[PDB]
Amino acid sequence: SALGKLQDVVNQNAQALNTLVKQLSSNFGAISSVLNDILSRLDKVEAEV
Amino acid sequence: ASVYAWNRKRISNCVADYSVLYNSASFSTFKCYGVSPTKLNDLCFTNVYA
Repeated sequence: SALGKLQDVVNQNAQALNTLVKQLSSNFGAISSVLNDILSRLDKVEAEV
Repeated sequence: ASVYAWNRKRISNCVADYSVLYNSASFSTFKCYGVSPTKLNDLCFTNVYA
């Protein structure tokens, strides 16, 4: 626990990127989280939504 | 069959060409809700039930 001030900084910098990568997998109200899955099932007018 | 006794047919291990069913003007109501009829020819299906 001597280098805890640096360990906390490293852990926070890693957890921020982890949370960003996890939120990349969110749906945000769409039909799917993957972009190619929506771009390959719906038409343009319906895919843009 | 009747509406209250509708039959469900298993469709598996075959190639389904939906372009013929889409290009046929005999159907009066052809509306999808999850996907588009144009992308049906370029996508597989896990389980098909009619």
